Amino acid sequence: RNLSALKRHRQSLKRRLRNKAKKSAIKTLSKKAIQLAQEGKAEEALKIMRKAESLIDKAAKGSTLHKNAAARRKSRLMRKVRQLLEAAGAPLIGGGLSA
Amino acid sequence: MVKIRLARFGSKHNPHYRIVVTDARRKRDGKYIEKIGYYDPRKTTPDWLKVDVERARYWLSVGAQPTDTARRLLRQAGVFRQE
Amino acid sequence: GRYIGPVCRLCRREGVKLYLKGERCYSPKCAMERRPYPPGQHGQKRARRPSDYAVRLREKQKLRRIYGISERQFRNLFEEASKKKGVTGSVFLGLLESRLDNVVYRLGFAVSRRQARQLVRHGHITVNGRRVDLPSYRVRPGDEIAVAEKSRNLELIRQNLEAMKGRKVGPWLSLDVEGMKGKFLRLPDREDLALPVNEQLVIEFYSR
Amino acid sequence: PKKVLTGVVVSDKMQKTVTVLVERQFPHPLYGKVIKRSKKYLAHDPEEKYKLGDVVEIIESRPISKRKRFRVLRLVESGRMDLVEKYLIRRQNYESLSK
RNA sequence: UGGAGAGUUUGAUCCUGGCUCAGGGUGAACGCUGGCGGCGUGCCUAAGACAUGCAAGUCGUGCGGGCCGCGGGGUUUUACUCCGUGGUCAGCGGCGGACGGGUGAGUAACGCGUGGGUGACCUACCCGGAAGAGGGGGACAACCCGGGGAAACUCGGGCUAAUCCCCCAUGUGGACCCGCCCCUUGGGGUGUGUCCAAAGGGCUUUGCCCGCUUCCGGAUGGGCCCGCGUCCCAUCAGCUAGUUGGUGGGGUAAUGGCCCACCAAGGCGACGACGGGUAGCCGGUCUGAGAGGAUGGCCGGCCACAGGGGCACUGAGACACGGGCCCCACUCCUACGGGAGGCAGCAGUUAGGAAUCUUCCGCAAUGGGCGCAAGCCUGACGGAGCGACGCCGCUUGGAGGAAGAAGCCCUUCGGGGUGUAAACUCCUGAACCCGGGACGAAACCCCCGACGAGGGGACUGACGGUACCGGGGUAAUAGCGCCGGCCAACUCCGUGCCAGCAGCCGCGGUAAUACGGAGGGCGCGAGCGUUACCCGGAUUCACUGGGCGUAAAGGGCGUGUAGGCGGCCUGGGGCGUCCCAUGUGAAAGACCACGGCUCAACCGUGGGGGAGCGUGGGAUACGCUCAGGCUAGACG
Ligand SMILES: [K+]
Ligand SMILES: [K+]
Ligand SMILES: [K+]
Ligand SMILES: [K+]
Ligand SMILES: [K+]
Ligand SMILES: [K+]
Ligand SMILES: [K+]
Ligand SMILES: [K+]
Ligand SMILES: [K+]
Ligand SMILES: [K+]
Ligand SMILES: [K+]
Ligand SMILES: [K+]
Ligand SMILES: [Mg+2]
Ligand SMILES: [Mg+2]
Ligand SMILES: [Mg+2]
Ligand SMILES: [Mg+2]
Ligand SMILES: [Mg+2]
Ligand SMILES: [Mg+2]
Ligand SMILES: [Mg+2]
Ligand SMILES: [Mg+2]
Ligand SMILES: [Mg+2]
Ligand SMILES: [Mg+2]
Ligand SMILES: [Mg+2]
Ligand SMILES: [Mg+2]
Ligand SMILES: [Mg+2]
Ligand SMILES: [Mg+2]
Ligand SMILES: [Mg+2]
Ligand SMILES: [Mg+2]
Ligand SMILES: [Mg+2]
Ligand SMILES: [Mg+2]
Ligand SMILES: [Mg+2]
Ligand SMILES: [Mg+2]
Ligand SMILES: [Mg+2]
Ligand SMILES: [Mg+2]
Ligand SMILES: [Mg+2]
Ligand SMILES: [Mg+2]
Ligand SMILES: [Mg+2]
Ligand SMILES: [Mg+2]
Ligand SMILES: [Mg+2]
Ligand SMILES: [Mg+2]
Ligand SMILES: [Mg+2]
Ligand SMILES: [Mg+2]
Ligand SMILES: [Mg+2]
Ligand SMILES: [Mg+2]
Ligand SMILES: [Mg+2]
Ligand SMILES: [Mg+2]
Ligand SMILES: [Mg+2]
Ligand SMILES: [Mg+2]
Ligand SMILES: [Mg+2]
Ligand SMILES: [Mg+2]
Ligand SMILES: [Mg+2]
Ligand SMILES: [Mg+2]
Ligand SMILES: [Mg+2]
Ligand SMILES: [Mg+2]
Ligand SMILES: [Mg+2]
Ligand SMILES: [Mg+2]
Ligand SMILES: [Mg+2]
Ligand SMILES: [Mg+2]
Ligand SMILES: [Mg+2]
Ligand SMILES: [Mg+2]
Ligand SMILES: [Mg+2]
Ligand SMILES: [Mg+2]
Ligand SMILES: [Mg+2]
Ligand SMILES: [Mg+2]
Ligand SMILES: [Mg+2]
Ligand SMILES: [Mg+2]
Ligand SMILES: [Mg+2]
Ligand SMILES: [Mg+2]
Ligand SMILES: [Mg+2]
Ligand SMILES: [Mg+2]
Ligand SMILES: [Mg+2]
Ligand SMILES: [Mg+2]
Ligand SMILES: [Mg+2]
Ligand SMILES: [Mg+2]
Ligand SMILES: [Mg+2]
Ligand SMILES: [Mg+2]
Ligand SMILES: [Mg+2]
Ligand SMILES: [Mg+2]
Ligand SMILES: [Mg+2]
Ligand SMILES: [Mg+2]
Ligand SMILES: [Mg+2]
Ligand SMILES: [Mg+2]
Ligand SMILES: [Mg+2]
Ligand SMILES: [Mg+2]
Ligand SMILES: [Mg+2]
Ligand SMILES: [Mg+2]
Ligand SMILES: [Mg+2]
Ligand SMILES: [Mg+2]
Ligand SMILES: [Mg+2]
Ligand SMILES: [Mg+2]
Ligand SMILES: [Mg+2]
Ligand SMILES: [Mg+2]
Ligand SMILES: [Mg+2]
Ligand SMILES: [Mg+2]
Ligand SMILES: [Mg+2]
Ligand SMILES: [Mg+2]
Ligand SMILES: [Mg+2]
Ligand SMILES: [Mg+2]
Ligand SMILES: [Mg+2]
Ligand SMILES: [Mg+2]
Ligand SMILES: [Mg+2]
Ligand SMILES: [Mg+2]
Ligand SMILES: [Mg+2]
Ligand SMILES: [Mg+2]
Ligand SMILES: [Mg+2]
Ligand SMILES: [Mg+2]
Ligand SMILES: [Mg+2]
Ligand SMILES: [Mg+2]
Ligand SMILES: [Mg+2]
Ligand SMILES: [Mg+2]
Ligand SMILES: [Mg+2]
Ligand SMILES: [Mg+2]
Ligand SMILES: [Mg+2]
Ligand SMILES: [Mg+2]
Ligand SMILES: [Mg+2]
Ligand SMILES: [Mg+2]
Ligand SMILES: [Mg+2]
Ligand SMILES: [Mg+2]
Ligand SMILES: [Mg+2]
Ligand SMILES: [Mg+2]
Ligand SMILES: [Mg+2]
Ligand SMILES: [Mg+2]
Ligand SMILES: [Mg+2]
Ligand SMILES: [Mg+2]
Ligand SMILES: [Mg+2]
Ligand SMILES: [Mg+2]
Ligand SMILES: [Zn+2]
Repeated sequence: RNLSALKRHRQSLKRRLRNKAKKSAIKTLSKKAIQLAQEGKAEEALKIMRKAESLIDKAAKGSTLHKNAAARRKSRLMRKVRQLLEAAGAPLIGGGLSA
Repeated sequence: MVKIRLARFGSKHNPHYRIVVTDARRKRDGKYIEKIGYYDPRKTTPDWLKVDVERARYWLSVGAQPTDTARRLLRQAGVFRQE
Repeated sequence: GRYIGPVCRLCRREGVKLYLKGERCYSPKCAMERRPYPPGQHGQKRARRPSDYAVRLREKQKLRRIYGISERQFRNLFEEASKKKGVTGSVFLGLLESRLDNVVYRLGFAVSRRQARQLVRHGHITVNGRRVDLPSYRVRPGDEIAVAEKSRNLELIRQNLEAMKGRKVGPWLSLDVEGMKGKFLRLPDREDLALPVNEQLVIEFYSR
Repeated sequence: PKKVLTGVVVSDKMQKTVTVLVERQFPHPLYGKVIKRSKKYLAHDPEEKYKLGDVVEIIESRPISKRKRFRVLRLVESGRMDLVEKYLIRRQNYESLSK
C-alpha cells in the first residue's frame, strides 16, 4: 500500500556494503603499515603506506570517504609512520614521505 | 540555488507581487534577500511594474535564476536589453 | 439601524428644534413649535438639575442625531479626528460635513439629510461623473457632486431644485442649478456652521 | 572583533589554566544605579607564565576545552593579592550559612 | 499632541485602607434575536484514538528487458531469426524524497533575541574563471529455473546493459608528510617525494546542445564558539566522578571532556549553584500619559517534535512526519509459526469539552520537484463552502400627514401620554427578473534573428455567467439591555423579609421609581446582553510614583563579615559618563503622505523613523582607578 521510494532504501543498502568494504580495507592496511614502522622494516612499511594513501584517495573519489576527512587520515598515517621510523631510522624505499 | 521570483502580498482577488531575490528552498512569502521590484497584474495604476535594473543585473551576474514569469517581467523592464 | 422611526420627538427631547424632516420643522407643525417639552408621560414634569454626564451625553446625542449617523461611525470619525493634528472639534465637524449625504443636503438637492441618504443610496447622485451610492463617502475639496442624468427627470429633484432658485448655499459650496450640480470648495470652518452644539462638550464626553 | 576582557588571576591550581575574575559596571535596567557584576573565565596559560594576583587581559579564542574558551593576551599589572583576598573572603563566607 | 474619576467603614468629619463600578481588548463561549455583502478568522481541551480518499515524485535525451499488438525483412513453404513501431509494466541508473505542510509535547537552555568570532568549518543544484575526458575490465537487478511460507515476503542457481562498479594512463591542478619564506592559532606561497581525475547521451550530425572530471572564486544556505538579555519558589544552600584540567589518542566538514586511555585535584555557588515549579522564544500584539504591566493566536524569523524510548544507514545535507532497525503500549491480519500499521499533511470520524468548519473546486495564477522540451506531480497554493467569531460597508423607506383616530397607560375626571407615530396621499425602488459580461494571461512554446538582444505568433480562467454595466421592478426583518445611587431613563397594579433582585452600596414584613407585569422613558442596533480572561483606573509593589509615634509596618540590643555609600587639593589613565562618524536595527505591523477596489474594512507605493550593540575618533566636569599632598571627619 506504499510508494516505490523503497527503491531508495534498496540502493542505500548496496552503497552501505560498498562503503564498509573500502573503509575496512583502509583501516586494515593502515594498521599493517604502522606495524612495519614499529618493527623498523622501512621499505615494506612505506611500500604499504603508498597503497594505503592510494586507497584513501580512491575512496575520496566517491561519497564513501569524501571531504578532507581523507586528508586527515592521510596526514595521521604519514605522521605516525615517519615518527615510528625515526625511532629506528633508515627510510629505505623513499615512498610517500618527502625527502 | 538563489532565484528571482514573485511573492504575493495583496489581498484575496487583489493580487500584488514583489519581484524578489530569495533561496528556492524557502516558502514563496518567506524571508527573501532583497526586493528588486513590484508587479501589479490587474494594471490598477499607471505604474504597475517597477524593477531595479542594476540590482537585477547584479543578481544575474552572481548566479540567480529567474522564473519564466519573473524573466518576462524583467525583460519588459529592459534588464536584458543590450542595444 | 439608522434609528429609523419618529424624528420630531428628538426635536422635543433635545430641547432644541432639529430639522430632521426638512420642511414641517419650519412650518408651525414641528411639534416643537407647539410642544417644547420632552416626550413621554413625564415630559411636562419639573426637570431636576442634570448631572454633568447628563449634559455631555445630551449634547453628544444632539450632534449625532442632527446628522443621523450611527454610534459606530460617529465614534470612529471622532477617533480619526483626535488622531489628526489640529483642533479635534473643528476637524470632527469638517469630517461630518464632508459626508456625501450631508453634502447633498447642504447643496439643496434634498430637503432633509435622510431624504439625501435615500437619494444617494439609490444611485441618484454622481461624484465627478461616476455614480456613488454611499452616504459615508467622504467628499474631498474640488469634487463635483452632480445629479445623475437619468434622475434629472424625477419630480422630487425638479421640485427641490426649482425651490433652490434664488437660495444661497454655504460659503464652502458652489451650486449650478441649471446643470443640477455643485462643488465642495473647501472644508467648512467652525464659524461657517450654525449648529446648536458645543463641540468641547462632546470632546469631554469621549474624554471619559 | 574578538572580545578582550581584563581580570585578576585567582586560581593557578590547574595545569596550563587560570581562573580570571572579570568585573563590569553598568546602570541598572530599572533603578538606574550603577551596579557592579563579575564573572570568572577559565583562560589558557600554555606556559604557566601567569600566577596568582596577576591582572591580565583575556581574549576570545578558539575553544580549548569545555568551559575553556579564552586565552591570556598579556599582563596588565603584576600580582596584587588584595582582589584575590577579597574573592577568597567572599568564598569563605559561604561556609557560615548552611544550617 | 499627553494624564478625569465615582460608590462604599461614621450620627457627622478628616485620614488610612481594601472591595466595587465607568474604559479598552479576545482564536472566545452562553442567552434572546437575527436581513445582504466585502475582507479576515475558526480544537485555546486528549501531543487522545483514527475508517476512507488524496497529500512525492519525475526523467525513454542514462541502460537492458517482460507482456500484449502491428508493420517490413532472411526462406519456395515451415521452423527459426533480424529490423522498425505502438501500448503497458516494473527493474537497474540519476535528481528530488532533509524543501514545502503540521503541531507546542519537551526545553530555563548559547533554545531564543542581539552583537560579534571561525587562523576551527561545510554547502547538491546556480554563476564566473583555468584545464581535461586515453585504453581496458567487472558485477547486481530486470529476466529464466528451483525451493520455503497462510501471509508479509524470502532463499538458492544462471544470462545481461549502462551516465552502475573497478584498474591503468594523462597531473591543468589538488591532497599529504618534511623543509624554507611571508603571515600569525589549522592563513598564503614554494621545493622534492608520494597519492588522486572523468560518462556518456541527443540531435537540425563531424557542429552544436544536455551533461561528466579536477581546481580557484562568487553567491546562497548552514555548523560550531563568545559578550550581554530572558519567569516563579531560598518552606530548594550547598552542587559536581566525565566532575575541572592536562598529555596522547579516537571521531567529525570543523573546535571541544564529544568519546577513550593515562596523569594532576580540581570546577560551580547568596552576583542564587543545585533542586522544584512553570513555559517554545522573538518580530510583535493588547493596554497604558508614560514608565510599565500582560501576552506570543493569525502572518514572518529561529527552535523542537512526528504513538513513547533508543539507534545507525544512505546522502552535499537527515539521526529523516508520509525512509530503515530494535524495545514498549495500542489496533488489525493470523493456518498461532508470524506479520502489518502510526492525520501534531488536507478533509472527515470519534472521545473529551462551554466551544472551533467541507470527506468541496481547480493546475488558470504564484511557488516548488523532475525533464532539452512537450509535460508530469504538488490537499504548497489560488478559490468556493459553513459559523454575526471579528472588522467594514448597507438595508428594513423618503416627503406631506389632526390642537391630535382607535386601542393601551395615567388622571385633580378638566385633561395628559404613546405622537407625525399610524392609517393614509405622492415619490424612489432592498430584493428579485432579464440581457451584456470581465481584469486576473503572457510567458514557457513556435517562427524570424544567432536557441542571445530584439520582433512577431499561438495556446491556456478554478473562481464563474461571479464581479461589474444596462433595462425592468415590489414599501419591503428589529431586536436586546437598562430606568434607587454610582449611571442617561418614572408612573400604575400585583406581591407583603413571601415570591424574588443584586457589580458595590443595598431593596422586599400594606400603599416598593430597586421584586414581578404593564404603560412610558433611556441606551445601543443585526445586534444587544452575560460569563470568563488581560491591561486600565491602581500613586493599591510607588524607577518615574508610597510608606512604618497612635492607621498594616523599626529588627529586643550590640559587635561586626560581605556588600552599599565616601571630606579637601593636584596629577596620570579614560572603566562608568558624554560627543561625533559609521555599521547593524529582515519584511509585515505601528506613524505620515499619495494611490487601487464606487467609500470603508482590506491592499499597494513612497517617506520618516528608533533604543540597544559593534567599530573609529574625541571630551574629562562628575563617578572610578593609580600616585602624591592636606586636616575640618575619625582615632590617639
Ligand atoms: K525607566
Ligand atoms: K565548600
Ligand atoms: K460620605
Ligand atoms: K535472484
Ligand atoms: K610535485
Ligand atoms: K523522510
Ligand atoms: K525572444
Ligand atoms: K436602475
Ligand atoms: K429606473
Ligand atoms: K407569591
Ligand atoms: K420594576
Ligand atoms: K516590635
Ligand atoms: Mg522512490
Ligand atoms: Mg526513483
Ligand atoms: Mg581486518
Ligand atoms: Mg557520509
Ligand atoms: Mg531554507
Ligand atoms: Mg512599464
Ligand atoms: Mg544583461
Ligand atoms: Mg485632534
Ligand atoms: Mg491628538
Ligand atoms: Mg577586574
Ligand atoms: Mg597552574
Ligand atoms: Mg585539552
Ligand atoms: Mg513641541
Ligand atoms: Mg512638549
Ligand atoms: Mg476609595
Ligand atoms: Mg468604625
Ligand atoms: Mg450608616
Ligand atoms: Mg463617634
Ligand atoms: Mg471590562
Ligand atoms: Mg469590557
Ligand atoms: Mg436561532
Ligand atoms: Mg467569508
Ligand atoms: Mg477559510
Ligand atoms: Mg492542540
Ligand atoms: Mg490562548
Ligand atoms: Mg539528460
Ligand atoms: Mg511479424
Ligand atoms: Mg534467394
Ligand atoms: Mg512445411
Ligand atoms: Mg517496452
Ligand atoms: Mg519506468
Ligand atoms: Mg525487486
Ligand atoms: Mg517545515
Ligand atoms: Mg527547572
Ligand atoms: Mg533553576
Ligand atoms: Mg548569542
Ligand atoms: Mg545564558
Ligand atoms: Mg547571532
Ligand atoms: Mg556533482
Ligand atoms: Mg562552472
Ligand atoms: Mg562491459
Ligand atoms: Mg562485461
Ligand atoms: Mg560479461
Ligand atoms: Mg536465460
Ligand atoms: Mg547470482
Ligand atoms: Mg603540479
Ligand atoms: Mg592515476
Ligand atoms: Mg561514475
Ligand atoms: Mg571507462
Ligand atoms: Mg559526429
Ligand atoms: Mg561531559
Ligand atoms: Mg584532546
Ligand atoms: Mg585532535
Ligand atoms: Mg556526515
Ligand atoms: Mg556544574
Ligand atoms: Mg555572577
Ligand atoms: Mg510546556
Ligand atoms: Mg497608545
Ligand atoms: Mg509598551
Ligand atoms: Mg515573554
Ligand atoms: Mg507559532
Ligand atoms: Mg508564527
Ligand atoms: Mg497522536
Ligand atoms: Mg517510534
Ligand atoms: Mg520517537
Ligand atoms: Mg545528493
Ligand atoms: Mg529530527
Ligand atoms: Mg526516523
Ligand atoms: Mg502520516
Ligand atoms: Mg516495515
Ligand atoms: Mg461530548
Ligand atoms: Mg476553513
Ligand atoms: Mg481536484
Ligand atoms: Mg500550477
Ligand atoms: Mg509553474
Ligand atoms: Mg487556501
Ligand atoms: Mg455593521
Ligand atoms: Mg414618516
Ligand atoms: Mg414605480
Ligand atoms: Mg491581458
Ligand atoms: Mg502551461
Ligand atoms: Mg533556427
Ligand atoms: Mg518576446
Ligand atoms: Mg467559465
Ligand atoms: Mg439596476
Ligand atoms: Mg439618574
Ligand atoms: Mg433586574
Ligand atoms: Mg462582572
Ligand atoms: Mg395590596
Ligand atoms: Mg403597590
Ligand atoms: Mg419599578
Ligand atoms: Mg417598553
Ligand atoms: Mg458581545
Ligand atoms: Mg481589574
Ligand atoms: Mg501601576
Ligand atoms: Mg497611573
Ligand atoms: Mg492589592
Ligand atoms: Mg519610590
Ligand atoms: Mg501607603
Ligand atoms: Mg527599638
Ligand atoms: Mg568593601
Ligand atoms: Mg567594608
Ligand atoms: Mg570624592
Ligand atoms: Mg570605593
Ligand atoms: Mg585629573
Ligand atoms: Mg571611554
Ligand atoms: Mg520595520
Ligand atoms: Mg501602542
Ligand atoms: Mg480612494
Ligand atoms: Mg538613527
Ligand atoms: Mg570609543
Ligand atoms: Mg585628559
Ligand atoms: Mg591618600
Ligand atoms: Mg581627643
Ligand atoms: Zn421637527
